[PDB]
Amino acid sequence: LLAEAMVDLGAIEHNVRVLREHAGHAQLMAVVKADGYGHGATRVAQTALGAGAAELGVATVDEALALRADGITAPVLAWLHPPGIDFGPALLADVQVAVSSLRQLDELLHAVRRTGRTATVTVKVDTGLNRNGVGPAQFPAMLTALRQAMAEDAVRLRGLMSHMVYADKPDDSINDVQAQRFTAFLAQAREQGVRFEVAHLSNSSATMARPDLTFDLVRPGIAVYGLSPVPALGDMGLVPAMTVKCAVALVKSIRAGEGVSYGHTWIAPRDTNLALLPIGYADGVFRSLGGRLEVLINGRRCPGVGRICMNQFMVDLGPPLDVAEGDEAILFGPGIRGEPTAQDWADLVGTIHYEVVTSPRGRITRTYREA
Amino acid sequence: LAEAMVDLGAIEHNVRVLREHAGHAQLMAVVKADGYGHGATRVAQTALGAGAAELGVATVDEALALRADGITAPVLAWLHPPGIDFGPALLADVQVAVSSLRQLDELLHAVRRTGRTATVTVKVDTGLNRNGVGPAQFPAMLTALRQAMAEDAVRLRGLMSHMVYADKPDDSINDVQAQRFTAFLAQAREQGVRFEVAHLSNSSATMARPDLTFDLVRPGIAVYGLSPVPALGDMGLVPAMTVKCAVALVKSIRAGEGVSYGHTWIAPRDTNLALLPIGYADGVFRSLGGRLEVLINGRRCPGVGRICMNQFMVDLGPGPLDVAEGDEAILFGPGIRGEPTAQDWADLVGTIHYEVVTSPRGRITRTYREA
Ligand SMILES: Cc1ncc(COP(=O)(O)O)c(/C=[NH+]/[C@@H]2CONC2=O)c1O
Ligand SMILES: Cc1ncc(COP(=O)(O)O)c(C[NH2+]c2conc2O)c1O
Ligand SMILES: [Ca+2]
Ligand SMILES: [Cl-]
Ligand SMILES: [Cl-]
Repeated sequence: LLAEAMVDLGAIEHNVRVLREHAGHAQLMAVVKADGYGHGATRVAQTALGAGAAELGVATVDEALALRADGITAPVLAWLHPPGIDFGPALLADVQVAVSSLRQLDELLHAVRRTGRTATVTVKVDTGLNRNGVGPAQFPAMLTALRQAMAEDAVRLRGLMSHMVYADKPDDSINDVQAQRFTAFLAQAREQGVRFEVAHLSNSSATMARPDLTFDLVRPGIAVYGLSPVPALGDMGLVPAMTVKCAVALVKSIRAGEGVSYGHTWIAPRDTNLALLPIGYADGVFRSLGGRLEVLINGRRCPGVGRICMNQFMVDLGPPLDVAEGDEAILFGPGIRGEPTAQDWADLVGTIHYEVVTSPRGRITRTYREA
Repeated sequence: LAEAMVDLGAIEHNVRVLREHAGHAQLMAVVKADGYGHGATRVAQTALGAGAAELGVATVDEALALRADGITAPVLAWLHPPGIDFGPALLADVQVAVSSLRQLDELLHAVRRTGRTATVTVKVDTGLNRNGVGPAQFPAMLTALRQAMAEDAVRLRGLMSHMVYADKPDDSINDVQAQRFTAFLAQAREQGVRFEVAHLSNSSATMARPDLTFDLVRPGIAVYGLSPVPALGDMGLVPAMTVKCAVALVKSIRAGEGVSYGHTWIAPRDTNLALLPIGYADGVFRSLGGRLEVLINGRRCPGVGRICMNQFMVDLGPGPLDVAEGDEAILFGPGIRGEPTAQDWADLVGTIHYEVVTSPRGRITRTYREA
């Protein structure tokens, strides 16, 4: 293969088991939206469920229907629904639906009537993120409509959910504030005669660093893939599951003073050897990594030199060579063999590892190492 | 949810513009990287129908996909990993550009196994120093090619090279590369080796340095309507890709309320927001957060707060609400309606429109407007 994103499913399993320890008695909902954060929703889902995950979480019904079509029968919740969505197929596929407005519930209820299928409903309430979540003023009317729907067996009231404002800052008081708001929302449900089976607020960071804020379920995403939910604390006993690597497509000598890639942005101070790596920014190698990233080849860090092109870039191998055409170069991974990490790319680019692992594509073929 | 709508009428227009600038020269439309994100097969079909004579791609794999999709026009591939079996290319009538003596031997080995004449182009280094045959090795290559031609093992179709900095067309390096390219043609003429065609020109050279046009031009970026010399304006081209999405939610917020992760934006005034259900896993670069604008019903609306994995918020302002759920937000396009361009994104995060248009993916479904 020209290049591959190898997902280690034994790393996934290990990370799920680590997360279950932090979750204690709370059930684990593994978040596999965005094609398993670029790792493959179905294969990751299967591994996580086998490692103790109780439920799966995705953004869209389409993501849940994809898992169902691959044979997944475990519970799946979807919480982002565009205007015009037909909830019918979700109901027929035993997909759980989180509603974030009265309009969305009314749309779900029309789908229940059309399909004859009771909806397993979760309500997504806003505790601070201010995105798609029922606002505090609208929550009582939401409870009222849910109770009436429940009283006619049109819905099963499964969940109350919300999402944390900080994905990596557990010490910030907004975490405590959101957990208090969530508790007051649960008290509002009580005064309106409504009980949810379960309530959940916690992402990877809250699960691992704020276990005092854990409700009935936890919803880890980033930590399942092994990426630290609080990078300032280290790897947190997790193992990043994705290793991006590619073959050395060409070894080229150059003389001191010669330029490389478009605009000749880098000149050779000494006679040396370069390796052409046949992936580039169309494959998810951020162009802004040019002249900053390093790759690991046969145990040594080799710096990128010159601009990253659409499907290739060059690294400096130095001046006799221990690298051959066809040898493997590691761009990032868990860091076990001394290679860069997804967090290293995030630091160089000014982003987060979430964006790094959803980047590889095109020439970078996704592959799996079994547990 | 969202789409990258490719206007094939724009493609047709751009190909016509490029043929006008190419004058007598035929056009090889460059459709690598799945048509720079616009769809290699659909763009190739359209470009051929507007008078492109040939197609260019990086890999044989890319060429074989075009062939599998029913493309019968000539296709040239110019980036091959070491140890490739050129058999499949030869059987599928894929032209092969060789960039080293070793690669030519790989090709002639495949000619011997298959019994099919190779239609060969020689890719020569005139200063890019990426791949390409150097002047030191070119005389030996000509001697070998003359011997393969004699036995009909190769048809000597093309000589090619690639410009280092043609988007700075006044730079002398362009003249220098063309003179080196001429020296290669001269070296072949004096050694009694004749190529059917020679081509040096990318989009920039084609549009801005017609004095450097040989027998063919090889435009990629301009076929997609993206300016090959941004500083000169649109150069009479029309960007073919419009990235747009449905407004998923409209909501009011109060002054002092934070939005999105980390509350990195605090509302300075009561205002209305729109939730746009695409994010960095869909190619909306996270670094655009708080910098980009979208167009909704003729008005520019700034992004506010962090861009999330699959959604971000825009500020509709406190004026009369003129946006509804279900309305269309344009992220970038040609600019005909006042929307931002791909170049605008490139300016904002410090890249080039090439990378912008190879980014949209995920929830951003590729769609086509017929000519
Ligand atoms: C409702 C809900 N519950 C749990 C998770 C999982 O959160 P993480 O454990 O931090 O991966 C997410 C994911 N949110 C993505 C991550 O990137 N930006 C986002 O908007 C989520 O929307
Ligand atoms: C041999 C050859 N010939 C023509 C074109 C067309 O280049 P353009 O007209 O600028 O789109 C390209 C593509 N040059 C690149 C731009 O970004 N990454 C690249 O590798 C090419 O490699
Ligand atoms: Ca409308
Ligand atoms: Cl390439
Ligand atoms: Cl989302």
